[PDB]
Amino acid sequence: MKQYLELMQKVLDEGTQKNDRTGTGTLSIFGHQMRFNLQDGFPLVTTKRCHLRSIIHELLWFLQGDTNIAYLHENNVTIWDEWADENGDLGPVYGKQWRAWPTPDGRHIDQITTVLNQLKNDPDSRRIIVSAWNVGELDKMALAPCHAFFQFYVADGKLSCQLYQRSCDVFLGLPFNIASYALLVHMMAQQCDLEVGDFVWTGGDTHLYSNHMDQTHLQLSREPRPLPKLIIKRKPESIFDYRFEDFEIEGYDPHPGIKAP
Amino acid sequence: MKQYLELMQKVLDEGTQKNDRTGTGTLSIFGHQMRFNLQDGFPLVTTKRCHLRSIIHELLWFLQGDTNIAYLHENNVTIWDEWADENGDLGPVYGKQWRAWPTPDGRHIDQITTVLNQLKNDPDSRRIIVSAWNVGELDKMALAPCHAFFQFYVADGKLSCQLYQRSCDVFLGLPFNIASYALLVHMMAQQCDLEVGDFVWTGGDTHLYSNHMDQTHLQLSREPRPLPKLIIKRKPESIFDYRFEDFEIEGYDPHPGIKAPV
Ligand SMILES: *SCCNC(=O)[C@H]1CCCN1S(=O)(=O)c1ccc(C)cc1
Ligand SMILES: *SCCNC(=O)[C@H]1CCCN1S(=O)(=O)c1ccc(C)cc1
Repeated sequence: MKQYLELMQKVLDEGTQKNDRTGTGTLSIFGHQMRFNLQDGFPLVTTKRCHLRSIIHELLWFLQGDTNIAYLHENNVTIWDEWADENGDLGPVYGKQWRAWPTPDGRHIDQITTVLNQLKNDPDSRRIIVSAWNVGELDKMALAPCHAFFQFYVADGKLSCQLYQRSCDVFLGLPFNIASYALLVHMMAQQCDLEVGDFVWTGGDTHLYSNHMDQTHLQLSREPRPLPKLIIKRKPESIFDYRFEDFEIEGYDPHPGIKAP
Repeated sequence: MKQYLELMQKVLDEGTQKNDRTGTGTLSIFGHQMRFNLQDGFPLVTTKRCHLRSIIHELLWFLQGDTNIAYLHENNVTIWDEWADENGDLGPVYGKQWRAWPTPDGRHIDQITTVLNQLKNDPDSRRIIVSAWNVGELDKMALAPCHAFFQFYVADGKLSCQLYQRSCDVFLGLPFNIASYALLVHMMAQQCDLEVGDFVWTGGDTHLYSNHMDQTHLQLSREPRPLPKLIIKRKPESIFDYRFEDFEIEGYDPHPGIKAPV
């Protein structure tokens, strides 16, 4: 995608060399922002084939508030496998915070249900937010949230969303995360009877891993193609009732996928 | 400042006309990002006179974990007065969250002490963050946080900081908030023996209130002056021991103050 390809190139040209906790190096920058007008097409990177299948199952798993990978396993999604414990648990990562943020008095807060009621009853609210950054539960998580907080906004019947991504693997994670949130916006817009607006992506520590440089050079020699179009084939009863077969991507014509370690 | 006037101009050229929570109309954009290299100068708006006095007191108060206006009111800082209850309490706003975020198991997390230790011992960490966005306590606060979350970053011996401001009053709030965080970056950097890098500002709902329009256009007819320079006179034993008198601004030569209703 043009903005994506400019970000890759910016890391290459201005990133500084760092070490990470794994001893693998990176090139990184701090602070970046991109905007995707979702009416221009679904923002799925076309300079490498990206499979939506795992993206879609993970989003639906998040919305059910499940943090055990059994559901992912039933549908052959393995992106979370290395962080799960012997029981398949991740601790209270994304899903748990989205649907049942734990309060000190034993109660839970459903942030998605709050956001839907804010979109439907108070769309101009300036606090239509979902945070996964539960400071009190970071030590229990298998991984601290990378797509840490997001905010919705309504203008002229269009639903926009901005994501603050505190840590971004530009090659591997970013195309996946852009798609995931673009999808959620389409689903929310549909449940609130709104049109789709912008997906604003803001990065904190934004990097390219050292072992992703050949792959990055390959990707930057390719030209982007027109974006595909998302089709939701069935409008369910609520935001918690989507199924994998409700989504279709049309006109997706990417270059061959690029594998990365 | 250049970045600040460019944002005002973007809100006027692109913003959507809507209404705030109390009706008071707004022009708003969604999503913005700007950067201030702190080595170029302390980012205190010059196109209207801004008083650093109150910004300093507020930050020293936040850093103590205080949420009662008494310290502010004694020092003639009245910006939080309208939100305070009859006992001067604001609820567990900013400072409480920063210094003692309450966990489910009964612990409290001191996010400022954590970030200081992560800057001294693991400066390349990708989670050197402070969040005031405590979902479980938002409705106990007098106001939900507007400068909601911030992250630090270290490169080439310089400390940078990015703030996510979910709701931004561009004319009244923003000049204050930029100066507040640039001061925090300076304090933290001093404490970790680092040099200052960039303050990165990101906005969510970024608006101009309709009754600030003539003031905004007035300000937009002026040229930004050279940035003032911040002199910290002492190196306290910790980030929690700074005093009002440790801070001096030099070379501040602003255009006239422009009053406006909150
Ligand atoms: S800061 C990145 C840390 N890793 C993650 O959070 C992983 C765990 C599985 C989901 N995410 S991801 O960054 O969205 C991702 C998705 C797909 C691949 C191939 C890698 C990483
Ligand atoms: S989203 C803005 C909501 N209002 C506030 O949080 C106020 C209360 C006092 C501090 N803040 S402020 O926006 O930083 C501010 C500071 C100074 C003035 C003159 C107005 C507002």
